[PDB]
Amino acid sequence: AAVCDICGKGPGFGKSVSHSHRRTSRRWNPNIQPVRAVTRPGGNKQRINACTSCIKAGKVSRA
Amino acid sequence: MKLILTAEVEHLGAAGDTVEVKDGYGRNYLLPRGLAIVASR
RNA sequence: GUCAACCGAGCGUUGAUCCGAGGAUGUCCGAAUGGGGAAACCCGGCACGAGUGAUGUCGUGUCACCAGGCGCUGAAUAUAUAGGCGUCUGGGGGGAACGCGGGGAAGUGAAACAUCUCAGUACCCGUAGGAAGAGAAAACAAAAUGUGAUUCCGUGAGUAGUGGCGAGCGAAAGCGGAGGAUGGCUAAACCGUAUGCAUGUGAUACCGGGUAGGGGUUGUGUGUGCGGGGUUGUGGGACCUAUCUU
RNA sequence: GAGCCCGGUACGUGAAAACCCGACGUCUGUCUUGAUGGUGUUCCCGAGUAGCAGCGGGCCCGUGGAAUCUGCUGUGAAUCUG
RNA sequence: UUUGAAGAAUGAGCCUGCGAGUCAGGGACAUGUCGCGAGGUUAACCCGGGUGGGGUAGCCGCAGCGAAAGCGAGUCUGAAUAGGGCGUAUCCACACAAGAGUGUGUGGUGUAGUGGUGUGUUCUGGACCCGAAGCGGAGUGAUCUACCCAUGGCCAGGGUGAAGCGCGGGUAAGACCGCGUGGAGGCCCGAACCCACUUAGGUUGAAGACUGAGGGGAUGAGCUGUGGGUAGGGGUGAAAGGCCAA
RNA sequence: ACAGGCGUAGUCGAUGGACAACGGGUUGAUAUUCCCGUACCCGUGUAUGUGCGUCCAUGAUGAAUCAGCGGUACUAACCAUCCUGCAUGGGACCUUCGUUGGUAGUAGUCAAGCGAUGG
RNA sequence: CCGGUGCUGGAAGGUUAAGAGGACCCGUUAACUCCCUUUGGGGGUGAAGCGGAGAAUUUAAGCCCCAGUAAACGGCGGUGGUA
RNA sequence: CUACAACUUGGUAUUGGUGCUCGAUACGGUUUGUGUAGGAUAGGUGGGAGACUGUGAAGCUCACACGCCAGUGUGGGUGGAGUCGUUGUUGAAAUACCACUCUGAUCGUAUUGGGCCUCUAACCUCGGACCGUAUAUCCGGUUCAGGGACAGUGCCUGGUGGGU
RNA sequence: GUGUAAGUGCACAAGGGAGCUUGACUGCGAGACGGACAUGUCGAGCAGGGACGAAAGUCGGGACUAGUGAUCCGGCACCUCU
Repeated sequence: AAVCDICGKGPGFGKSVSHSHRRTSRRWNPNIQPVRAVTRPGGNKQRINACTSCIKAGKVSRA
Repeated sequence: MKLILTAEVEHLGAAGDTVEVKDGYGRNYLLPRGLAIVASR
């Protein structure tokens, strides 16, 4: 959900600021997607968690 | 993404045609079945 | 040994008791790890020994899990992989303070209180090392023909600032010191080589030229590895191309 | 209530063994198939990165005209007249 | 503590011990004292077995006015020598002006700060000492009690007499009616058992919730044993703000 | 995010299931435990005797060949319906399936006894 | 009793976020144009680029809006005369 | 009062294909241009004295459009040797040719969004069957059957919100 | 009667009428009143440039005393500031 199985990208932590400037803790999660990758041209498909940046970088081989 | 065609694909072009495609199309249809490969050299 | 004596037995000049270093033994529990368990107590497998007329019994080794190498096999299923089997090397837990990276209060102050403060504190999580972290300019500086990695100490300074411009918070440049290693190695362009995957005018093609062969140092690509070569700011380096040559 | 009584003190001395610091060696790596200062051009100089946008963190700086640094999400360059 | 308490406002059984304005910081202000004096002084650090020596970076005085550029014994405002504001240590003498309060000049006189340390206040620190109800973080508890889950146990004795079935009457057949059998039920009376309605006692109790007389339920939505589960803004609750180790 | 939450295979967990002993005596203190008398339950070894089986043999059996004939129906055909052709239904050819004379209860499998981690 | 507040159903309109959009304007300056003086500053215009603020336009639910609903929460009257 | 949980709206990423259906501008463009001086609904500036023609012009009949039905255009048919000019009008010429276009309905090339019907390959399935597996209602894989670019999830955003 | 409460004033008018006008100014301000402080109040006179008046002169809003809101933060205009 929050950790990429490829690059180790993890959630950041910050504050949520209201108009009255009340600061409350919140999280910034990565865009983690479940992708069936093809590690080898043999064709084995395994369900892995990859961020959308990893998909963009072609790092997850969804063949 | 930029790529050329390996086989005949309808509404796209002939073999070797350099066509511009959306990343979803190239990643999920063309490349996995070998109807195209990326453009390097 | 002592409380802590009272005996009873004995050792010591052939060197005791005693002090230092190195070894041996080291029940059971405990990360606890053969399996189980209410910690310190229950029940085993295998191998080799002991014992018995034989079963019973005893002794010594070894038998957790996970991670990473190596080797064998390769499901559905075809390529194969997941998995399985064997074998090696690690890990696990503890510890007062100090370190680094994350998460993160409230009492309190603001004479109320929400922004703010308390405070990145208390506490928690993950990790070390004898220290850690940082570190070799994509830096400062201000026209000085200036400094020259990082860290720490004193000033600058409770200043410039910042703030329901409230309560409060609060630098850096510069300068003086500690210590000095103004330290090293890479990636790329190019060469050579090896290999995986594609093919191949499959010949006039790739060695540095001149001569003569030959149809592959592959012929062409591309990927990867390995070895060279290249570590730079006035830019540097490959590619060239002269000159000089320990 | 001790310098001259005792343990000591100033001052000297002492290690079989183990360990720790040095030093000199075997040992290992490495340069010598080498070096210099010169001339005009193509190629290379770290990419999902820098930059930009949205939402945050932290800097004297409480979002402010807000630079430098940084997290997540989108978009996304150039190799030195960069 | 009070306007006021000998006390009928507060506190103190007694003795002996113990128990409340302290420390840090080149902090801030004032005032003693010492050194130096238009200067005073070092910080970090370095070297001395010390309390000693060095160390000029800084800091405070030495010129002010103005938002600032800036000017400077002046400066700001202003069109203004035209007045005011701030500044030129202070005093003295001499003039010239004015009697709207005194001023403007010329000579003399010459200006005092700073660093230790004592004391009194003060800032930031728990800040003279003692004293809450409560608020946060991390843990510990369902051996009491609330509910649930699994598996066992217990409920003397006596009554009442449902459905069903049978026989007989009755009918075309039934409905129905008697007599039997039967043994139902959050049924009845009542011990064990579980409760807790009244009263008396107890009330520095035998007992931090009991005792004696009576009282309710007592085959069920019963009681009880053993083992287990739910955890704090959470649980559980036939619901009382009940219970979650007096 | 981490810390951790669940949970499969397993493995624990009685308050339950299975499982063979009774009466008498004795000590200052234990007794279905010791002793006496009489039992029952698991194992182990030795000896003896019946009486099965492998080797031996006998039974029990049954599988497969060729070849002899009828119905599916490679496909061409006939009948009939439907719209030259058409699809359907039906008889049969080839292969194939099915019956039976030789074969091959001979090679084959089984017949002591244990028996599941499975039903 | 559906007026109020809920709830259910429906959008024909009004309003409305982010995101898309980037007119217009502003800063900077290549270039010019005026000076005004002499040992180069002082005025205007100003392309492109890079920036800064950014408008018209488009856009959902919600709300407003239209109905229903009371074993929904709720509500269920006064004054004068007359045999 | 101020926040937040939870729920919900849209955008965007994950996220793709083909077709229909709408809207903007670009390009080859048709097209629309009624003072009056008049052969007369002059768009001006142009190169602007001769052009179209037979890749069949004047004169007529049809279709459509608008229609200020003034009449113009295109398309076809008919006919077969013309309209035209500084023609004289005028800021402004010819509607004789050529070189972008301005007030406007259109087309074919682009781009760009909006909506719709679909498709499968992303993604999803607590649907089936196999395998890991001796034991497995775990999990993973393979495969079939379905959904399907929706959903879920990340980032941004508006609502409801004593639930805290 | 004096715009408006009440009071102190005003017939010398401050009450009624007419003509011109913008002093409902700019730079200031000796001296004072009142006051915890912050506020508040009066003010002659000087300069500039004006109004009215022949002139002397008067005019820094209104017979007087109410008609008001500190600081912070932000907006607008101008400046030979940065």
